[PDB]
Amino acid sequence: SVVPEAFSTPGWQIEKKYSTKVLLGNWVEERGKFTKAIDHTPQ
Amino acid sequence: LINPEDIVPKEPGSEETLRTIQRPGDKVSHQYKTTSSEINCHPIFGVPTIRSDISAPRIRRVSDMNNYGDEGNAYSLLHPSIFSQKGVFERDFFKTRSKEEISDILTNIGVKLSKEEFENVWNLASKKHQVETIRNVLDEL
Amino acid sequence: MRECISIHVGQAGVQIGNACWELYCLEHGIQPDGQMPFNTFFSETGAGKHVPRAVFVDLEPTVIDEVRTGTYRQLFHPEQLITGKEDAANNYARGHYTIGKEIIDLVLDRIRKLADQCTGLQGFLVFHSFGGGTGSGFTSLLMERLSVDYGKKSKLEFSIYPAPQVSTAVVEPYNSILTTHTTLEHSDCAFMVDNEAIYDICRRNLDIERPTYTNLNRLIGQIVSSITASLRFDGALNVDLTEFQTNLVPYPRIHFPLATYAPVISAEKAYHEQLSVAEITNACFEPANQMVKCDPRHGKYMACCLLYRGDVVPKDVNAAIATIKTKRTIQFVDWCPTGFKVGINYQPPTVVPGGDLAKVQRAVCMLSNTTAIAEAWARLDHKFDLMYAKRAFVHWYVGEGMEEGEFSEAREDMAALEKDYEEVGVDSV
Amino acid sequence: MREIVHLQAGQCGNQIGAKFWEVISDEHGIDPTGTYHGDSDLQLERINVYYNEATGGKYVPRAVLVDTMDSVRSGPFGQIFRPDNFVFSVLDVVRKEAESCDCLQGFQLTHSLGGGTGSGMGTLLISKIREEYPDRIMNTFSVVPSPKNATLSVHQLVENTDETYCIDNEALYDICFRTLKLTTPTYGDLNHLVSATMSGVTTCLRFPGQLNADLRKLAVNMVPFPRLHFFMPGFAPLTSRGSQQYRALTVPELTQQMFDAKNMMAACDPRHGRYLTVAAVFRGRMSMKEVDEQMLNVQNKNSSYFVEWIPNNVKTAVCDIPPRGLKMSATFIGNSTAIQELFKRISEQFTEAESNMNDLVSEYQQYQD
Amino acid sequence: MREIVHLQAGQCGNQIGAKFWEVISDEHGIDPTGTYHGDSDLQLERINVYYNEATGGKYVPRAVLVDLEPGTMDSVRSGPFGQIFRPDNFVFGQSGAGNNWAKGHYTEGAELVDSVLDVVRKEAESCDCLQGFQLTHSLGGGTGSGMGTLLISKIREEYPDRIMNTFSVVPSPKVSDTVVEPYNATLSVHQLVENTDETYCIDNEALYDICFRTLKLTTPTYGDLNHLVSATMSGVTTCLRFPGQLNADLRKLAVNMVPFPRLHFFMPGFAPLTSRGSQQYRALTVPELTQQMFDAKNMMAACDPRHGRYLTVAAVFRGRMSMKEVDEQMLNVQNKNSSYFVEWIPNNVKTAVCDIPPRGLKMSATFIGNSTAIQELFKRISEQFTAMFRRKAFLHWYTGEGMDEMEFTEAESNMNDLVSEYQQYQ
Repeated sequence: SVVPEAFSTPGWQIEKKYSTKVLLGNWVEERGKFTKAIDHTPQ
Repeated sequence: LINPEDIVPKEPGSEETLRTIQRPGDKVSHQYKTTSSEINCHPIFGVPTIRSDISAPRIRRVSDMNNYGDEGNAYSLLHPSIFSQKGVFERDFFKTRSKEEISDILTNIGVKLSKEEFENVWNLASKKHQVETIRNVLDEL
Repeated sequence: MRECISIHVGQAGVQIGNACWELYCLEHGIQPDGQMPFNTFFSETGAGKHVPRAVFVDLEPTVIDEVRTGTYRQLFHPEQLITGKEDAANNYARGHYTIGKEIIDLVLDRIRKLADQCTGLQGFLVFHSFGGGTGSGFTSLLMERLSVDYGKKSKLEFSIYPAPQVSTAVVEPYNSILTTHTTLEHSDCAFMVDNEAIYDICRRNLDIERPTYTNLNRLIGQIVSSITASLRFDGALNVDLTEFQTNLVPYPRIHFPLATYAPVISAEKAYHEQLSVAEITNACFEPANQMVKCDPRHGKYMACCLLYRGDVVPKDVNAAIATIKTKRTIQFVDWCPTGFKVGINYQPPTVVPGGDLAKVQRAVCMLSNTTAIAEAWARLDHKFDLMYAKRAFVHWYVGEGMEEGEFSEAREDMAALEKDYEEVGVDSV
Repeated sequence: MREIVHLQAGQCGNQIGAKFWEVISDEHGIDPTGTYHGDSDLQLERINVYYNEATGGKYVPRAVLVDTMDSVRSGPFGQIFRPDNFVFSVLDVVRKEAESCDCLQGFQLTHSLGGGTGSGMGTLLISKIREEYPDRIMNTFSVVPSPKNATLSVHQLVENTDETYCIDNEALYDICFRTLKLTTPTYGDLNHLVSATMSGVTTCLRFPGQLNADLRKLAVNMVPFPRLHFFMPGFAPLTSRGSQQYRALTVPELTQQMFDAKNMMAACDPRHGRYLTVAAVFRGRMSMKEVDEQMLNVQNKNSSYFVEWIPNNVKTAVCDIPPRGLKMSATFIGNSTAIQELFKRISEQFTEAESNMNDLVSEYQQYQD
Repeated sequence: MREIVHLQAGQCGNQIGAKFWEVISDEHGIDPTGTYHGDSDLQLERINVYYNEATGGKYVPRAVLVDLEPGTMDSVRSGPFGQIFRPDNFVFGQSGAGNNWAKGHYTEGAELVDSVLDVVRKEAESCDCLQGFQLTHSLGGGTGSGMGTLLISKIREEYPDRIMNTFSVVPSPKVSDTVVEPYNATLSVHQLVENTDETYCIDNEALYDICFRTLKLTTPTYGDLNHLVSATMSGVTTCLRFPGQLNADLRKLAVNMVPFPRLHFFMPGFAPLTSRGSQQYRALTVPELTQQMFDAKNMMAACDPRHGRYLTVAAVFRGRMSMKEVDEQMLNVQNKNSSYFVEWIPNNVKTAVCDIPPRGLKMSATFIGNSTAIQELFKRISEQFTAMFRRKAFLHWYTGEGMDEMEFTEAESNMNDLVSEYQQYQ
C-alpha cells in the first residue's frame, strides 16, 4: 500500500532548477536555513 | 576600497554575492505596494449602566428612574450591617468630615488616642486615600 | 474545547480569512507571529508559538502566495497552504472534475490530521460563495467527502449569495443551482450575505462614500466573531454549536438564514446619541440595516436568534423583546409562538485599530431565519431558464466532463425548493 | 500556473513582437543585456511564465523568430535572444521549449492575414502546433487588410486558434489623428500601441491582481459557440500633450474612454453593433464599487445596444499593478456584431472556403436575430 | 571498561566513518586539536570507550584506517577532524585497489597480516578491557570487500567469543556506479554468514529517498547523506556510554534479535526526522517518534517491510523520558498489526533507555530490525548474476589473479540457501 505525498518531495525525475528567489517547486524548505541551538549537557 | 556589506544570494535562508544595483528612474518599490500586501489608547463613548460618573442628587425626585447604585445588592438588603439598619450609609462613610469632627468622634466612640497617634492616623488615612479610611488605618496599624 | 475547522477556499473566502485571523489574533494577546507575551481556534506548540486551525486551499496561486510573503506568514502551518497549478476559470467541471480531483487525497488527510489533534471537535467553518468554479463547485467537493467520513457534525459556511441586481460573474447560475444539489443533503447551517446591502449600509450610517473591499471583510469578520464568542468566552446565556440544528431549521431543507449587526456607526454620530438595550434591538428590525439585500416588510420572521454581546442586563433584554413583538408592522408565523432566542455574553464588541468603527459598549448580532428570501429564489431560476433554453454557454461545461443530463435535474430540485416555502407558509386550520 | 510560447511569423508580426518583448522587459526590469533589476520583489515572482534564465543573472525569452532578423537584432533589445533557434526545424524547436516547459497553457503568435508569409505559413504552423499540443490556447494576434488571400488562410485558423484580433491600420490612423492629435503616424507608434494592448491582458498571468482570470477562463467566458471568436481591442487613458491638465482621472472617467467609439481599434460601427461579451481589464489601485457601479450604469444607459437575451452583457477584471507612468489604465475588449462588414467586403473582393465565409456571415445574422 | 574497536576500511569506510568520528566528537565535546572543552562532567567518565589517553589531556581515537590506495587518506586528513586521528594507524598501499575483490582478498591476502592484524593486536590487547569488533566495508568495491572482509575472517579466527557488527553498504540497481556489482558484492555475502552475527544493510537509494521525502533538501551531497548513518552508528551504543534507566549492550541486543544462527540479517532506522522548514511546528514526543519509526519511508535499507513479516524488532531510546507511553505504543503496534508480525513468538519488541539526548535534540530512537524481507535485497543481486553468468562476459578479469570458476558457483549456491530459510519461516 502506497502512502500519500505532497508536491516535489523526491526529485527522482529530472527537473530544471532555479534560484530560490523565484517562487518555484520546493522553494520554502531551502529558503529556510536549518537552525539548532544548545546550552550544555543536562543532568 | 570595497563596501562593508556583501549580501547573501539564494532566496531560501547562502553563499555571498554582491549587492545588485538598482538603476536611476527604475526604483518601483515606493510605488508598487499592493493594498492586499499592505493588508498583509482612545476615550470611551456612551453611558455606563451604573451612572457612577455623574454625581448623585441629594433629594431625589419621584420621577427619578436613572441607575445611581446607592441601592445595593439584595443580599445587602436582606442581611444588612447595623449602619444600614441604623440608617447611616456609605456616602456618610465617604464624606469629607472635619478635624474637629474626627476629634469628637475619637473620644466619644470609645477610643482613647494620643495626639501624635491621631496625627499619624490622619497621615496614614490621607496616604491610603487617593470614616472607612480612618477605621481601616486604625485597624491595620 | 468546542473546536471547529476553519477552511478558506476560493478567492472570495480568503481575503475575509485574512480579516478573520486578524480579528481573532487582536482579540487575545496573540501576535502575528503567534507568540503570546484561544483553544477553540488555536493549537499551541511548547516553544512559545500558537498555530491557528485553518487550511487555505485554492487553485489560484497568487492569493495564497500573497500571504506567505505577507505580514501573517509566521502564523500557519506552511503545509496547510495548499495550491494546485491552474485556476478553475469559473467552470464547474474544472473546479470539481478535472483540476479539483487532483487535490482531494491530500485534503482528506489534512482534515484528518487536525481532527486527530483536536479533543472536543464540534464541526467546521468553511468560507465560500455561490458563483465560483473554485468557490461554489469546489466547496461541494470538500462537503460530500466529509459527511461520508465525519457525518453528524455541525457545519457553518458563510457564502456570498448572488445579489439581485449586481454581479460580476456571467456563467454563474449554471452551477449555483448545482451547488445546492448536494448541500441540501449535507449542510446544516449555510449562512449567506449579499454584498449589495453592505454597499449601501456604508452610504447611510457609516458616513462612507467610496468603500473598498477591505471594509466589507471586517464587517463579515465580526459576524463570524459574534457566533464564535460563545466558544471562547463564557456568558450568562450560552449558545453552543449542536443547538443551532434544533433552534433554526424546522424542516430539513429550510436551513438558509440571514445575518446583520446593528450598531454599525462612526465616531461622530455615536458620541451624540446613546445606546441602550431597548434600541439596538429596535435597530435590528428596521429595513435600512440588514446586511443582505432584501425588504423584510413582505416577510414573516420565523426564528430570530439575537446574539447580544458586551454590557447588557437580562431584564433590559426582556423589556425590549415585548415592546417589539407587540408591533403591528413586523409579522410572524402562527405555528411558532416561541419565536425568539437570546444569547448574552460578558465579552465586549472588539474594534480593529485603524478602522472606522467607534468604541460602542453594546453590540448585537441578530441571525434571522425569515420568509422573504423565497422571492429571491424566484429570480435565481428565472435567470437560469433563459441561458439554458438556447444552450448558451454550455459549450465549455461540456468541455471538461459534464453533460446535459444534470442541468435539468438540478432545475427541478431548485424548483422543488421554491415549493417548500408554500407547503409550510400556508397555514393549517 | 500558465505558460506561453511566443513566435514571430511574417514581417509585420516580427516587428510587433519585438516591441512586445521590449514592453514586457521594461515592465519587468531587465537591462537588455539580460541582467535583472530587483527594485521590487513582485518583478521576478512570475517571470517563469514568459522566460527561462541563464547562468549569471542573464535571462532569455521563450520566443522563436521564423519567416529582417538582422534588423531586429540590430534594433533595441536583440541581444536577449537565443541565437540557436533563429529558424529560416520549427517542429524540433517547438517541442524543445514545450518539453522543457512544465505545464503548458498558451501560445502567442504574431502574424497577419493579408500576405504570403503571415497567412499561409501562419496556418501551416498553427496546424503543426495544434497537432502537437491539443489542450492549449493559441493567442494569435493578426492584421487583416482594410475593407477599402485571407479566404485561403482563415478556414483552418477559425477551427484552430479562436483568439485572433482583426481590425487594423485605418482605425489606427484615425485614432492617431483625432484622439491623440499626433501629427506623424510612424509605423513604430502603431507597433507600440498594439504591443501595449498585448501587454494589458498579460497581467493576470504574471501578477497577483484582485479578480484573477487566466486565459482558459477568458475563453470560457467570452466564446459562446465554437466559431464566434474574433475580438475587438482598445486602450483607454490616451490623450495629447495639452488635454492632460484639462482632464481628470477616475474610474467613471476611464469608463467614458474605454467605451468611446473614437478610441476602440475598429473602423466599425457600434451604432450598428451589439456586444455579446465585453471585458474591461483595469490596472491600478482603484475602488471597486466605482468599477461595478460604472459597469452596470454604462450598461444601463444602453439596453438595446448591448445584446438582448443576455442578463450580464459585460465583465470586468482588475489588477493591482498599473502600467509604467500612468496611475491607472484600462483596456476594453469586445465581441460584437460590428465585425461582419469586414467579412462582407473581403468576400465580395477555394470556393468551399468562400462558402464557409458565407456560413460565418449567416451565423452572425442568425444569432443576431 | 567495555571498549569498542572500529575498523574503517575502503574509500567508503574512510568517508563514512569520517562522519562517524564527528558525532562522537561533539557528544563527548572533543575539540579538533585533541583536548576536551566543556562543563558537564557526565561525558568524560566514559570517555575511554572511544578515546584513549596521552599526556596533556589529549584524546586520540582507537581507530583503524586502511586502504590499498593512498587515495582517501589524503582526504580524511584534509577534513576538519584530520589532526584527531592517530598518525601510525593510517596503513598505506602505494599501488591501487582497482575495483576488484580479487586483488585485495587473495593477492593482498598475505599483505593484510602485516598491515592491519599487527596494528590491531598492538592496540586491542593494550586496552584494559574489550567488548567487540565493528567494521564498515562497501560490498561493491575493491578495498572493503578486499582487505576488510578477509579481516572479518581473520580476527574472528583469533577471538571467537566477541561480537561482529557490520554496517554493510549493499548497492542498489537504480542508483549505480559500476556494472560488475554481481562480481564483488555477491562474492562477499557468502563469507558474511559464518563470520558476522550482527549484519546491518545500508543502501544508496533509500538514503537519497529520506533526504527527498523527509528533509526536503533538493541537491543532497554525500556529507548530508552520511550523517543519517553517522547518527545511527553513534546512537546504538547509548547505554554502554551514558547512564540512564534501562541499559543495554551488544550482547543484550543480539539475544533478543537472533533466534537462529543463520537468521541474522538486520536492517536499520532512525526516528526523529522532520524537514528544514517545519522545525518548531512538530511536537517531538513519544507517539510521533514511534509513528516515524515503523513506516516504509523511514527505513534505511531500500525494501518495503510490508511484504515480509518481522520475526523480531529492536529499538533504543535517549532523553529525559517517561516510560509508560513508550512501552504502550509498542503494545499497540504489535497488537493492531498482527498481520505484519509472525505468530509462534510471543514478544517481538525490545526497548532500552538512556539519559542524555543527542546534540541539539530532546529525544532520539535508533531502529534495528530483523525482517524476512531482506531476501528482497538478496534476490535482485542473484537475479542479475546468472543472467550475466551465461555469457561469462566479465569473467576474464578473475581467472588471471588466483581464483577459480569453482568457487564462483558456490557463492551463489549458498546465497539461495540463505533465502531458502527466510522463505520457509515466512
